[PDB]
Amino acid sequence: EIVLTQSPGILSLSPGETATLFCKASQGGNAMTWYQKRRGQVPRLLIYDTSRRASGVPDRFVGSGSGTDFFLTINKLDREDFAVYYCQQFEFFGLGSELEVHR
Amino acid sequence: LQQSGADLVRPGASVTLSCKASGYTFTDYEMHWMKQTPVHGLEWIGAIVPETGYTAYNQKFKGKAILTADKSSNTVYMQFRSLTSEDSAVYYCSRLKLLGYFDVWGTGTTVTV
Amino acid sequence: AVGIGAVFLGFLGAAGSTMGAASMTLTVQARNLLSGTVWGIKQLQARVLAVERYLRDQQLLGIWGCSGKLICCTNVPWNSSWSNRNLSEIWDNMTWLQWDKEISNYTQIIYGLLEESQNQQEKNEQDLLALD
Amino acid sequence: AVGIGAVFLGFLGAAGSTMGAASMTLTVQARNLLSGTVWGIKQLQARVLAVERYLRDQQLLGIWGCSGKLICCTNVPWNSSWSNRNLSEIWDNMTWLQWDKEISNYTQIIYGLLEESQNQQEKNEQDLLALD
Amino acid sequence: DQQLLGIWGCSGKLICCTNVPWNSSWSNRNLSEIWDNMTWLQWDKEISNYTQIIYGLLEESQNQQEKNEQDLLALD
Amino acid sequence: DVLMTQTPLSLPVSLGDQASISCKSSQSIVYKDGNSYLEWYLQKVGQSPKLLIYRVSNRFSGVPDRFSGSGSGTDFTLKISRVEAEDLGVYYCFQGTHLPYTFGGGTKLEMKR
Amino acid sequence: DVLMTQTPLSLPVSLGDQASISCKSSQSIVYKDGNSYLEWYLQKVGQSPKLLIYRVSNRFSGVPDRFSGSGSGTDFTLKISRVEAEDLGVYYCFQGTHLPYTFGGGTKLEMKR
Amino acid sequence: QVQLVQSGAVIKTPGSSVKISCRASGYNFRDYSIHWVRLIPDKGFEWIGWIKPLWGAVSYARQLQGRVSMTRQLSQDPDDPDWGVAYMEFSGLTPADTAEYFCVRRGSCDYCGDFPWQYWGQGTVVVV
Amino acid sequence: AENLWVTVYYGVPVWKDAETTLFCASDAKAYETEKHNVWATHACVPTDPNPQEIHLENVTEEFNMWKNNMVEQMHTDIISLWDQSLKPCVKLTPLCVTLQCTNVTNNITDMRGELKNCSFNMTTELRDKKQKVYSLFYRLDVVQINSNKEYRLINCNTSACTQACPKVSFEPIPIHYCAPAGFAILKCKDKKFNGTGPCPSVSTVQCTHGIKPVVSTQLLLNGSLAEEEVMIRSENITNNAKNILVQFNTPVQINCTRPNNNTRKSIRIGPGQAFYATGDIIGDIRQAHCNVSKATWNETLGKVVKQLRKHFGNNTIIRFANSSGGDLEVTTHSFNCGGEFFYCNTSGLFNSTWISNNDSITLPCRIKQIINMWQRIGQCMYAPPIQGVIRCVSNITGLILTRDGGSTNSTTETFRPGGGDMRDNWRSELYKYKVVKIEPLGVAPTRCKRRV
Ligand SMILES: *[C@@H]1O[C@H](CO)[C@@H](O[C@@H]2O[C@H](CO)[C@@H](O[C@@H]3O[C@H](CO[C@H]4O[C@H](CO)[C@@H](O)[C@H](O[C@H]5O[C@H](CO)[C@@H](O)[C@H](O)[C@@H]5O[C@H]5O[C@H](CO)[C@@H](O)[C@H](O)[C@@H]5O)[C@@H]4O)[C@@H](O)[C@H](O[C@H]4O[C@H](CO)[C@@H](O)[C@H](O)[C@@H]4O[C@H]4O[C@H](CO)[C@@H](O)[C@H](O)[C@@H]4O)[C@@H]3O)[C@H](O)[C@H]2NC(C)=O)[C@H](O)[C@H]1NC(C)=O
Ligand SMILES: *[C@@H]1O[C@H](CO)[C@@H](O[C@@H]2O[C@H](CO)[C@@H](O[C@@H]3O[C@H](CO[C@H]4O[C@H](CO)[C@@H](O)[C@H](O)[C@@H]4O)[C@@H](O)[C@H](O[C@H]4O[C@H](CO)[C@@H](O)[C@H](O)[C@@H]4O[C@H]4O[C@H](CO)[C@@H](O)[C@H](O)[C@@H]4O)[C@@H]3O)[C@H](O)[C@H]2NC(C)=O)[C@H](O)[C@H]1NC(C)=O
Ligand SMILES: *[C@@H]1O[C@H](CO)[C@@H](O[C@@H]2O[C@H](CO)[C@@H](O[C@@H]3O[C@H](CO[C@H]4O[C@H](CO)[C@@H](O)[C@H](O)[C@@H]4O)[C@@H](O)[C@H](O[C@H]4O[C@H](CO)[C@@H](O)[C@H](O)[C@@H]4O)[C@@H]3O)[C@H](O)[C@H]2NC(C)=O)[C@H](O)[C@H]1NC(C)=O
Ligand SMILES: *[C@@H]1O[C@H](CO)[C@@H](O[C@@H]2O[C@H](CO)[C@@H](O[C@@H]3O[C@H](CO)[C@@H](O)[C@H](O[C@H]4O[C@H](CO)[C@@H](O)[C@H](O)[C@@H]4O)[C@@H]3O)[C@H](O)[C@H]2NC(C)=O)[C@H](O)[C@H]1NC(C)=O
Ligand SMILES: *[C@@H]1O[C@H](CO)[C@@H](O[C@@H]2O[C@H](CO)[C@@H](O[C@@H]3O[C@H](CO)[C@@H](O)[C@H](O)[C@@H]3O)[C@H](O)[C@H]2NC(C)=O)[C@H](O)[C@H]1NC(C)=O
Ligand SMILES: *[C@@H]1O[C@H](CO)[C@@H](O[C@@H]2O[C@H](CO)[C@@H](O[C@@H]3O[C@H](CO)[C@@H](O)[C@H](O)[C@@H]3O)[C@H](O)[C@H]2NC(C)=O)[C@H](O)[C@H]1NC(C)=O
Ligand SMILES: *[C@@H]1O[C@H](CO)[C@@H](O[C@@H]2O[C@H](CO)[C@@H](O[C@@H]3O[C@H](CO)[C@@H](O)[C@H](O)[C@@H]3O)[C@H](O)[C@H]2NC(C)=O)[C@H](O)[C@H]1NC(C)=O
Ligand SMILES: *[C@@H]1O[C@H](CO)[C@@H](O[C@@H]2O[C@H](CO)[C@@H](O[C@@H]3O[C@H](CO)[C@@H](O)[C@H](O)[C@@H]3O)[C@H](O)[C@H]2NC(C)=O)[C@H](O)[C@H]1NC(C)=O
Ligand SMILES: *[C@@H]1O[C@H](CO)[C@@H](O[C@@H]2O[C@H](CO)[C@@H](O[C@@H]3O[C@H](CO)[C@@H](O)[C@H](O)[C@@H]3O)[C@H](O)[C@H]2NC(C)=O)[C@H](O)[C@H]1NC(C)=O
Ligand SMILES: *[C@@H]1O[C@H](CO)[C@@H](O[C@@H]2O[C@H](CO)[C@@H](O[C@@H]3O[C@H](CO)[C@@H](O)[C@H](O)[C@@H]3O)[C@H](O)[C@H]2NC(C)=O)[C@H](O)[C@H]1NC(C)=O
Ligand SMILES: *[C@@H]1O[C@H](CO)[C@@H](O[C@@H]2O[C@H](CO)[C@@H](O)[C@H](O)[C@H]2NC(C)=O)[C@H](O)[C@H]1NC(C)=O
Ligand SMILES: *[C@@H]1O[C@H](CO)[C@@H](O[C@@H]2O[C@H](CO)[C@@H](O)[C@H](O)[C@H]2NC(C)=O)[C@H](O)[C@H]1NC(C)=O
Ligand SMILES: *[C@@H]1O[C@H](CO)[C@@H](O[C@@H]2O[C@H](CO)[C@@H](O)[C@H](O)[C@H]2NC(C)=O)[C@H](O)[C@H]1NC(C)=O
Ligand SMILES: *[C@@H]1O[C@H](CO)[C@@H](O)[C@H](O)[C@H]1NC(C)=O
Ligand SMILES: *[C@@H]1O[C@H](CO)[C@@H](O)[C@H](O)[C@H]1NC(C)=O
Ligand SMILES: *[C@@H]1O[C@H](CO)[C@@H](O)[C@H](O)[C@H]1NC(C)=O
Repeated sequence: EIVLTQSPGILSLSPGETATLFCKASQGGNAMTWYQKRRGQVPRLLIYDTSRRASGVPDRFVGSGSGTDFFLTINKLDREDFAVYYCQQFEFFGLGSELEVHR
Repeated sequence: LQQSGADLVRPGASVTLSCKASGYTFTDYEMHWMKQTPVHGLEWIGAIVPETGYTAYNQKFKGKAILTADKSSNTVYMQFRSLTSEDSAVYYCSRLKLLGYFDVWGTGTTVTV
Repeated sequence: AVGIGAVFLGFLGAAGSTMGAASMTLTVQARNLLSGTVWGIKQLQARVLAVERYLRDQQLLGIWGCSGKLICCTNVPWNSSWSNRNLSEIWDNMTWLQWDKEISNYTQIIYGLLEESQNQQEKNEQDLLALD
Repeated sequence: AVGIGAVFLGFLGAAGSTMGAASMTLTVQARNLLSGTVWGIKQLQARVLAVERYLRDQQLLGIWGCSGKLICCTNVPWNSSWSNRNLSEIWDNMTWLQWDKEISNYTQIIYGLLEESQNQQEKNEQDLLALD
Repeated sequence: DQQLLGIWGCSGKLICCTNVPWNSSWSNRNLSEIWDNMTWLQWDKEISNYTQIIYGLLEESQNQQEKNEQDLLALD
Repeated sequence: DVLMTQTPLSLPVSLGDQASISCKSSQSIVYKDGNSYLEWYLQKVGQSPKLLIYRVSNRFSGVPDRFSGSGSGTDFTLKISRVEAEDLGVYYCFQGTHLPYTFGGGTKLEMKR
Repeated sequence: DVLMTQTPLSLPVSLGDQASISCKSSQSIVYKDGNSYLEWYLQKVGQSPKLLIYRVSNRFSGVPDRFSGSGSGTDFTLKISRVEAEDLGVYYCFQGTHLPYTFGGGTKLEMKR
Repeated sequence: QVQLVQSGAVIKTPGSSVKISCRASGYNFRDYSIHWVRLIPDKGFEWIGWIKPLWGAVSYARQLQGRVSMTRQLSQDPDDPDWGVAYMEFSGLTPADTAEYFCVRRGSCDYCGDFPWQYWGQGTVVVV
Repeated sequence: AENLWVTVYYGVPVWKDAETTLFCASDAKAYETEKHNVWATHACVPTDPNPQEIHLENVTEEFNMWKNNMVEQMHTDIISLWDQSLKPCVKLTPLCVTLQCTNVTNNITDMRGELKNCSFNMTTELRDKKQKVYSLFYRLDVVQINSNKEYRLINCNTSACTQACPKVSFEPIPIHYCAPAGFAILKCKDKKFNGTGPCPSVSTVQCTHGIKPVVSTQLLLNGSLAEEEVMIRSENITNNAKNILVQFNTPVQINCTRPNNNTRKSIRIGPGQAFYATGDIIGDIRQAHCNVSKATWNETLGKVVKQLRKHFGNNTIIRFANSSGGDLEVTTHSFNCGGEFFYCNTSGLFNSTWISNNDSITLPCRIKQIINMWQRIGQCMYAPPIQGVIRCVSNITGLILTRDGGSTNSTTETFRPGGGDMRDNWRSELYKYKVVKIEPLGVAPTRCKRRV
């Protein structure tokens, strides 16, 4: 099977800064899909095929990476963008990176 | 119809074997090459059109077999690369006409590896 | 046996051979480019598309200096930043598929230069015969 | 801004300009002349009508002395009763629309004279190369 | 027919001249009787076997003429 | 690739009987000419291989009329009218249209005792 | 004719706020290039008018980065990030595709007291 | 647009079987696959199975075989050829299956694969 | 001569990728048995009797069968032509009527239906009169709408359906694809060609090989087989939604039949319209089946298990299961046989397990008379019954598989049959081809001038 390790588990930031979340796989040579899930709502597609944004997604969500290292960078954070982020490759999902307010 | 002789070849050695054409002109006739294996029988290797200067090969033998020809002296050279012990066969020069049959044939230059 | 030379006089046989050897058998690609109730409409539309493509290429070749010539010569010089490779390697080593993907950015510039060259050649010819 | 010169290199932009200035941008009308289940039949019929018209004009131009030339020169002289106007006013003043409606009666005479000229030029060329 | 005429030496010419000679076994008749007596229908059925040979010779002639012209302008 | 097989592989046939060997073509062998370019090969041992007949019907000059061949595009065969001692050797079927040129296996006609 | 209007007509904006003026196009402004040829003009009083930015995105050299423009073919607008005293003047919207070239009305940014 | 309406929340007993109806509307339902996925609280996501509604060829996860069945219902009237219904019947319920069940559809792009999930369902809450 | 003057060249061999329509070319041998017997005996050009491929040399073209456009044109053309071969036939609107059905005369055991003897009113040549008439329908074509019972046909709820004229045969004839002018068709020839990537030995050709169009779901029949060894093909093997095509080396043989000796009976629905009904079952009631050789099938599964262990690791437990479920003709094995559509249960082949180190299998078959292939809105057809016992023999060229897996790292890899899209059956025969567009006007430097 495919095991996806997703880190950092909890990322505490303030708005305006840049977030970086990296997903490690077991096999290489495939794509990576990045989902946004706010609290108490429906999940949302952000990134498919490791670098392409979904429809209705602003350009501040950038994703890249290759092989095993898969990077998701969110520069210029918003008050709304604080949520949970998942990496899904095929049917094997990640566990979740929570994005928290720092004070 | 003039050829080379038999050889004693190490594995991993590049050897060029010639049969030079005499009498008949290079602008008319086109050579080929052959293998006489005791298991696969006869196999085709390649060809030369010496006017144009480049033809194709059998797809097993590309890379190893390179065919050059000197049209002035009319000397037709093979070249093999990284030979194995499997190439103990008899190699036949041959001559073709356009939409034509095999006119002449060589005796054979065995490569005993 | 048919013979391997019948490959080179065949259609598109020189596609892997060098650029200096495809010019002899260059007319076969020129010749086999043209000749070759809903199904009737599909086949009719494909055939008129093929002859429109051939006629577009003949018109684009005729407004240069060679209306009915397979090989041609012009009067515009090569900017060295186009391909910066000497004569012997682009006529004895390379194939046309590799050559097409090395000058693929610069082609419209070349066509504009050829159009300017034929235009100034026509006005110079008119000025030369005007005095007689 | 695009620029007003892009009018003249545009399609049919020189239609109001003078006859001495339309000859430079004369190739755009030549180029945009060709390329550009009942609806399929209508569009197919219109497209083959356009290419038949282009091929008729190329054949009528090829039986004269200029098969692939936009500008040409011939060997028949102008009868003075055709237009009786000197050179400077028909190449710096007039437009082509006005010129077409001043010689509209005499055009078939001109085409017959050109056909006779090319016929006698062909037989003179055959007589010149016959002696060698 | 225009493409087959253009790959010879006459792209836009009704009358033409070439550079290949007549093998005498083709028609073996002199000039005056094949330009003052015969009709074209009779001429077409007297050389109907030899036509592809003529077209191949014309193609070879134009090919060697093109390479000779390229060799002539190459030295300048 | 258009490799062929040879049915049978060895026929010891007495001096004066009819021998018939077939070669079966995977793909059809038809050129723009229309004639199926297949050749029939004989090779006496320790020599250069000869040519038995041409396409199906024409015959190599310098060969007697004890050989005949038949076929209809897909599967081909021979008929030898009379057997000699020179008819000992290895036979092959050869293709001439598609690249690489394929061969048959090779048959060895023998004696009966 | 493809005349335009300018909404609003005069905005006294304090030194350090965002000003935004729109011009609305009757016909679409699209060239064969694809880029909408519209220019933004500023004219300080008693001078020659400058150029603020190019098409929507490119910028005239010799102009600071306190100017930005947006639009999607039909209706266009600006955003000025910070206000100076030189930003006093008359602004225009200009077209570059169809003849005759049309203009906007002209806006005069003023001071607040 | 593309809409994926589900059925409401449901309360079931251990040992029972639940049926969830994912109604899809806005595209040609006879073309694109439907997937089913479930959010277990404090355990993550888990895939369930896919269904191709042209015929109804389905596949399921390995650790859910013998427990889950999926069917579909096409639309047969030519005046509304677009809408369609997917059905998931999940049997053998335990208290471990207290979760939130989603139906999803593929990305609509010709470059995207099969598992990038653009459109989502509203969310069926299942409490055992 | 440091200056180089640019020269144009018209007729240079160089191509770029494009997509266009392709016209089909059926062989003229089918014209010898004329008069609309199979489709495209009139709507299709005859072939060149001299096909001539031209083997290129030192050339590399990237092939990709999954993003191919020619298979999509074939899937459109077969549907459009298949609809164009039903418009002259009789529409079966008036037969959609209330049926009164009973069991067929048989020692009924109380565990199977499978035949129904249905009497109903039907119009005649004249419009006024009517006639009581009986027929035999299968159980998959009647539905109990709610004494003897009272049924109706299943297509009556949505759409009346044209029956197929028995002058029109269903059997495939080989369809060639000749490229039009200006374009060309390449062909891979590499025996180890995976399906995606460079084929280093290509060959242009003016018209493709013989493609016989079969229609089958679980395992494709009469499909050009590979030469060196059994091969598998995919797009991403670690993806689940994509099928895993498999092409064999040795054709395993299948024999299928229908033992019931029918009797075709003509009923005149209307003037000029005749309806063909199953009249009587003389002989005996015996269920339709299929047979394959058990030894060759075990050997052929041994070959495909030997091939599948490369992509998954040498220590795995490959096992085969039956279909997961769904509609009828994606779980069962669908095909046609003499003009009558079978549906054959294939659980008897797909149960095994495979660890790292004479007889014949029977399998039952069910028959529908109405069919709805390609799943349109309101078009089915009524395949008429055929006189007498029929049987047909076919080589099995390959099969279509499907992997599954959610989680929990087990060493097994269960494979199940697929089906679904009809295009996969075409992607096993257009894999080696690609269409290209000639761009014959290239430009290059050499030393020359033009003389003024
Ligand atoms: C995978 O590929 C395989 C290989 O092709 C497929 O198997 C084939 O399936 C076909 C079904 O579509 C099937 O065709 C049917 O065959 C029936 C059997 O009769 C034929 O065979 C016998 C014995 O083989 C033969 O003797 C007959 O005629 C021969 O002689 C005549 C001379 O007059 C020839 O004209 C004829 O072509 C044939 O020639 C034989 O000899 C020559 C040498 O001289 C050889 O060169 C030939 O190759 C051949 O061996 C029969 O031809 C037959 O009953 C069927 O015909 C009925 O149906 C068709 C419609 O499909 C219709 O056009 C016919 O006219 C006829 O209908 C009429 O009769 C019916 C009964 O009375 C009646 O109900 C109708 O209303 C009509 O009145 C049809 O021809 C074919 O046999 C098999 N192949 C084999 C080897 O068995 C397989 O199907 C493929 N897989 C899939 C999934 O499709
Ligand atoms: C599907 O379902 C339909 C009904 O929905 C069914 O059709 C009916 O089949 C039965 C047979 O199972 C038919 O009943 C027989 O009909 C024949 C023919 O009738 C003609 O002759 C009578 C003579 O008076 C005329 O009046 C009439 O108008 C017809 O012209 C009769 O001959 C049969 O009688 C024999 O069987 C009786 C059974 O009890 C005997 O008692 C009687 O003595 C007769 O036997 C004699 O004749 C036999 C035949 O020669 C012979 O074998 C005996 O030894 C003896 O000499 C019987 O009435 C009925 O008519 C059919 N109905 C219709 C409308 O056609 C299908 O058969 C059924 N199919 C399947 C596959 O299930
Ligand atoms: C059908 O068959 C074709 C082959 O004809 C397959 O296509 C290729 O398959 C190979 C392996 O099967 C793939 O190769 C892998 O590529 C990785 C990416 O590196 C390449 O690309 C970069 C640029 O992106 C180049 O700079 C680089 O030099 C490579 O060219 C490699 O990282 C992989 O390395 C593997 O081996 C090393 C050591 O051997 C290990 O350390 C690695 O972890 C890894 O295992 C490998 O070389 C190649 O990408 C495929 N190409 C394409 C176009 O698909 C198909 O996959 C196959 N398809 C099916 C369905 O069967
Ligand atoms: C026509 O079809 C009928 C269908 O009912 C058929 O009747 C059955 O025939 C069989 C065999 O002739 C009878 O015998 C059965 O089969 C074996 C014989 O050893 C036994 O094991 C069976 O016992 C089981 O079934 C019994 C009844 O269900 C149970 O009581 C018992 O405990 C076992 O479970 C059984 O004896 C069978 O009895 C009849 N059925 C009836 C209802 O009589 C008939 O033979 C067919 N005739 C023709 C001519 O085809
Ligand atoms: C024809 O002209 C275009 C325009 O310049 C050429 O495209 C350029 O190609 C180079 C590669 O040789 C690109 O560089 C690459 O950029 C990416 C960007 O992230 C970088 O990651 C790579 O490492 C590499 O440096 C360049 O960006 C690209 N230009 C543009 C504007 O995108 C093209 O190569 C020319 N054709 C030929 C045959 O040379
Ligand atoms: C091309 O040639 C024709 C043929 O001559 C020219 O037509 C002629 O045009 C003149 C006008 O310039 C006509 O004269 C007019 O006649 C009417 C008759 O009632 C009279 O009322 C007017 O006052 C005027 O005099 C003349 O009749 C006419 N010829 C014929 C036969 O009808 C034509 O003008 C020429 N084209 C050009 C551009 O000159
Ligand atoms: C073009 O070339 C062909 C090929 O040679 C010519 O055909 C040949 O024509 C002659 C007639 O002039 C044939 O001779 C006749 O043969 C029959 C055979 O029985 C005989 O009975 C007659 O008495 C006469 O001798 C000759 O056979 C024929 N060649 C072949 C191979 O059939 C053709 O005539 C040439 N065209 C012209 C216009 O000359
Ligand atoms: C794949 O194989 C499995 C078993 O190996 C098949 O499952 C079997 O499905 C049938 C019905 O589809 C079950 O039959 C039973 O019939 C009686 C009488 O109608 C009814 O009372 C039962 O409720 C049940 O329906 C059978 O028990 C079942 N077997 C098992 C072990 O669950 C499956 O159908 C096969 N797939 C295909 C496509 O054939
Ligand atoms: C799939 O293949 C397996 C074989 O691995 C099939 O299992 C076989 O099932 C039959 C009965 O369904 C067994 O026959 C009898 O089983 C009893 C036990 O109840 C036994 O005591 C008898 O002596 C008799 O053999 C058969 O033994 C069994 N195979 C093995 C190796 O044990 C299975 O039925 C197949 N699936 C389908 C749907 O056919
Ligand atoms: C399915 O594929 C098999 C290949 O395993 C085909 O079997 C072979 O087919 C060829 C030609 O179709 C048969 O050759 C025949 O040889 C006899 C010898 O006298 C000759 O009379 C025939 O004209 C033909 O050349 C070959 O015998 C046959 N092999 C076997 C074992 O039967 C098979 O035809 C394919 N189709 C079907 C429907 O099975
Ligand atoms: C026709 O076949 C059906 C199906 O077998 C019969 O209907 C029932 O069959 C079950 C056995 O599965 C019996 O237990 C019932 O008693 C049958 N119902 C009745 C009303 O008999 C049916 O009997 C058969 N015959 C007819 C004339 O319909
Ligand atoms: C068309 O008729 C069929 C046959 O009755 C209907 O299918 C049945 O529908 C009922 C209730 O919707 C289900 O309980 C049955 O299981 C269905 N049977 C089958 C075989 O599908 C169908 O609903 C009808 N459709 C329309 C649009 O009227
Ligand atoms: C499928 O049917 C064919 C034809 O009946 C079978 O082929 C014959 O099989 C018998 C033995 O059953 C042999 O004696 C014949 O020599 C075979 N003839 C041919 C031409 O092959 C075939 O065996 C059947 N296949 C299976 C798996 O039963
Ligand atoms: C110039 O041409 C010669 C062959 O004539 C070649 O050896 C050399 O590499 C070329 N120079 C360059 C810079 O390519
Ligand atoms: C002749 O040409 C001159 C200009 O070169 C012009 O002024 C004059 O009017 C012309 N004569 C006539 C009769 O038109
Ligand atoms: C040669 O030409 C003359 C006429 O110039 C003619 O009389 C004579 O017959 C010709 N000779 C032959 C052999 O035809």
